[PDB]
Amino acid sequence: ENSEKIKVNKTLPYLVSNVIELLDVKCAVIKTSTRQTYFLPVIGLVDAEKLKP
Amino acid sequence: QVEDDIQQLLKKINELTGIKESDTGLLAADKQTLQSEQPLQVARCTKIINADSEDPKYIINVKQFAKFVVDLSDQVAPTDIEEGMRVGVDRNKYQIHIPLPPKIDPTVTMMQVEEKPDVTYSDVGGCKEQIEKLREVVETPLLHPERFVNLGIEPPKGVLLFGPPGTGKTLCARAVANRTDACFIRVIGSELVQKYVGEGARMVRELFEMARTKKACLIFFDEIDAIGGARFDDGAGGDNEVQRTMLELINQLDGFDPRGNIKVLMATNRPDTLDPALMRPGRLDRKIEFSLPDLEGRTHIFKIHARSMSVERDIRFELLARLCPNSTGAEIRSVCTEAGMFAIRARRKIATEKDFLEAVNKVIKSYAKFSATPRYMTYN
Amino acid sequence: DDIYKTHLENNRFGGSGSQVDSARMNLASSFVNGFVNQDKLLTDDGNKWLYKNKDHGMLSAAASLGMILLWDVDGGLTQIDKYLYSSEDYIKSGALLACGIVNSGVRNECDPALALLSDYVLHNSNTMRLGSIFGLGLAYAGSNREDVLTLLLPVMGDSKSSMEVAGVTALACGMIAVGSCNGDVTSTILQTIMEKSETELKDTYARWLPLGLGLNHLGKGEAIEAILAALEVVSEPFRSFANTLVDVCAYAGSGNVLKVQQLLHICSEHFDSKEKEEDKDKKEKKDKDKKEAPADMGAHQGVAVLGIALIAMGEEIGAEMALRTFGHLLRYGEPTLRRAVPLALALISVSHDADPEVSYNSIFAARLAAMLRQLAQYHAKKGTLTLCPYHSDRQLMSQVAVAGLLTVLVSFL
Ligand SMILES: Nc1ncnc2c1ncn2[C@@H]1O[C@H](COP(=O)(O)OP(=O)(O)OP(O)(O)=S)[C@@H](O)[C@H]1O
Repeated sequence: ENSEKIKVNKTLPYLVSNVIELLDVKCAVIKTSTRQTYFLPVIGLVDAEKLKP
Repeated sequence: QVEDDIQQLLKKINELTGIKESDTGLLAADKQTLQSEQPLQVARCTKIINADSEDPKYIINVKQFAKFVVDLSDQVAPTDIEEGMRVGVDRNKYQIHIPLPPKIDPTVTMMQVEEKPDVTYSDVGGCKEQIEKLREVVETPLLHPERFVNLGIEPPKGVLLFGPPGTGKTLCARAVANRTDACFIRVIGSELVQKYVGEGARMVRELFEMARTKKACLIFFDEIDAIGGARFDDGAGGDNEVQRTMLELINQLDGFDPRGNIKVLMATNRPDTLDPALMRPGRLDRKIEFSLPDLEGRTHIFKIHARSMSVERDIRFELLARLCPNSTGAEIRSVCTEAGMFAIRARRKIATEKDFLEAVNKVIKSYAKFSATPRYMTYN
Repeated sequence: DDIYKTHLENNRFGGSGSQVDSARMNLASSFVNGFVNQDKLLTDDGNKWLYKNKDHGMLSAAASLGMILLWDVDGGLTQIDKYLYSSEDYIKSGALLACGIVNSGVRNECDPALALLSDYVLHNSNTMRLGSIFGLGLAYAGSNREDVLTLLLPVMGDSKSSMEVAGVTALACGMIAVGSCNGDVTSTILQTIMEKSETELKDTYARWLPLGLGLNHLGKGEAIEAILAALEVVSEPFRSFANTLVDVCAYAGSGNVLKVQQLLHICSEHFDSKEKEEDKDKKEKKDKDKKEAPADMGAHQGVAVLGIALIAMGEEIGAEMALRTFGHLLRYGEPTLRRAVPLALALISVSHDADPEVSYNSIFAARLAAMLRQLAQYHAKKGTLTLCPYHSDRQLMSQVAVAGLLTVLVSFL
C-alpha cells in the first residue's frame, strides 16, 4: 500500500482544482485550473467530511 | 590627389592584402559554446503564491496555464523562494530553479534616463540662493552622509520648484542630472494617464518598486498638474481617475514606512491649483522658487549666452540688461540669437551694439503682446 | 600650479580607496591611491598599510612614494629617507627605486645605491640594482653614458636568477640608448647577445633582453642592424623571436608597405609569439594614418591577436569607434584578456568614463579581473619615453614579481 501511494504521491506536480459539487450515487465533480470539468466516481485519499463545494 | 590616390592605394593594399587571408583561411565565434548550451534548459518563469510547512512543498501559478504544487531542485537555496516571487520553473518536472526580479511593466522601464544630458551649473548663474538650497537637498546626503549623521537630523526628502515658465526649472534639473551620480529617473506628468481605470496607480507602484530596489536614487516629477491638483466634487463625477492616481502618489510617497533613500523633485508652472496634501511638508518640504532675474541676473545671463559667441567685446552689457525689466532667460537667449541673425543680414563676423538694440526692439517690444508672463506672474 | 587651478576631492581616495581588501586589490589600491597626483597626503597616510604589504608589492609601495611625487627634489630625500636603509630589502630597494622615479637631474642618489650594487649572485643589492639601475635609467640620457654601463658589465656578468636584473639591464641601457646615432651594434648589446645566447633559461630573459636590444636599435634611420643581428642571432624561435623584436623596433614607420605585406604573410606563422610582437608593431608603424589602423584582428581567432589590437588602440583621445571595439573587447572570458582590456581601455580615456568601469563590475560581479579593474580605475584617474614601458608591459601573464616592475611604465607628466 505504501509502494502504491509512493508511486502516486511522488508525482510531485499536483494540479490544483476546485470541487464543484458532491454526488452520492461518494462522487465528486472537479473543475481544474485549466478550466476542464472532470467527473470521478472514486474520490481518493480525502474524506467527505473535509470536502465542501 | 596624392593623399587621395596614395591613401586609396594604401588602404586598398591592406584590404586586397588581407584578401589573401580571406581566400586562404578556408558564427563559429560561439558555435561550440552554443552547442554546449544545448544541454541547457528552456526554464519557464512563474509566480509563487505560498509555501507549506515542515517541507518546501511550494505552490505556483504559472501565468495562464494552471496552478501547480511543486518541489525545489537541488541547486537552489531553501530560503530565497519567498512568496510573490518570479522564479524559473522546469517545463517537464515543474521544479523551481532561480528567483528573479519582479515584473517592471516595460513601459515604465523607458523612463530611466540611461544617459547624462550635458548641462553645467554655470548655465544657471544669477540664482545663487536657489542653487545653494537645491544643492543642500539633492547633492549633499548622497555624497556626504557626515554632517547629517553626526548631528542627528534627516534631510528634506522632497523639494518642489515653481515660478513663471521658462525660468530655469528644467535647466536646473538637467544641471543636477549632469552631476547626479545616482539613478536619476525622469517622470513626465502625462505618463500617468492611461486608457484604463487605476492603471496609473500601478505605474506609480512600479516607480516605487524601482525606487526601493536601487538604493540612493533620484526621481524627477515634471508638470505635476496633470497628475492631479484639486478634488472638485460635484454631481457629475468628472476628474476622478486622475485624483485616485494622485492619492496613490501621496501614500506610497510618505506615510506608514516612509520612502527610503529616494528624493523627489517636482516642477510646475502654476503652483496654485494644488491640493494641500502635497503642500504638507514631510512630502514636499522646501518651496524653492524662481523669480525673475532682477538686474544683475540678466547681466550674468548675458555673460552666459555671450561667452562663446562672435561679438565685438568693446560694447557693454549693462545697458542691454537695463532694457529688459520683466524678462526670462529664454527671452535673453532669443535676444542673443536674434542679434546674431541680424548680423547674418549683412556679412559680418562680429556683432554691433546696434544689432543687439535691433534684437531688443525685435523681441521684447514687438512680441510683448504675447510675452507669456502677464498672466502667469499672478499664477493663474 | 597643479595644486592651484585644480581641486581634487577625497571621496575617490576613500571610495576608490575603499574598494575592499585582499593584499592585492588593496595592494593595487595603494598604487591607485599613490598615483593620485590635494597634497602628498596618500604618501604620508600613517603606517600599517605597507606592513600588510608583501615583497614585490612592498617594492611597489616603496616606489609608490616615488609615484606620488615626481618633483620635490629636496622633499624626495627627506620623505624616502625613513624608508631608505630600512629593515626590509624591498623597502630600501624600492626606496632607491622611488629616488630614481622622482627626478632625472639629481644624480646624487646614484652613489648610495651605486656603491652597494655588487652581490655576485643573489644578495639584497641586486634588487637595489633592479630599482636603481632602472631608476637611473629613468635618471639620465647622455651622448652615451659609459660609466653606468661599465657598472652594467658586472650586472649582466652577475646574471641573477631574478628576471628583472637583466630586465632592467636591457631596458635601462636601452633608455640610455634610445635615440642612438642610427643605433649601434656595440659591445654593450653585442655582449648581452652573446651572454644572452650563453644561457637558454627562463624565456622571459629571451623576451626582455630583445626589448633592450631593440631599444638600442631605436634611433635608426637606415640601420642594417636587423641584418647584423640576423646573422649573429637567429636560431630556434627564442632568438628568431629576438629577430622579430629587432624587426619590430628597427622599423618605426613610413610609407614602406612591403613590410606590411611581410606582416601579412609572416603574421600567419605557426609560432604564436612572434605573431604577438610582430603584429604588435602596427601601433608604432601606422600611428599617424590611423584610419587604416582599424583592422580585422578581432575577426581573427588567435586570441593573443585580439590582445594585439587591444594594445593597438592604446591611450590617445579614443574616438567612438575605439570604444565601439571595446564593446566586444570588453566582453571576453579569459582572465589575461579580460585583464588586458581595462588597461588600454582606461589609458585611452585619461556615465561616460566610469560607465565601462561599472560595466566591468557587471562583468565579474577572478582575482586577476579584480586587479585588472583596479588597473582600469588607475587609468581612469613619437616620443620614445611613452613608447618603451608598455612594450615592457607586454609579458603581463605572469607573477606579481613581474608586476613589481609593472609600476615603471612612467609615461605621464
Ligand atoms: N536663469 C536662467 N539663466 C540662464 N538661462 C536660462 C535661465 N532661465 C532659462 N534659461 C534658458 O531658457 C531655457 C528655458 O528654461 P526651462 O527651465 O527649460 O523652461 P521650463 O522649465 O521648461 O519652463 P516651463 O515651460 O514652465 S516647463 C533654459 O533651458 C535655458 O536655456
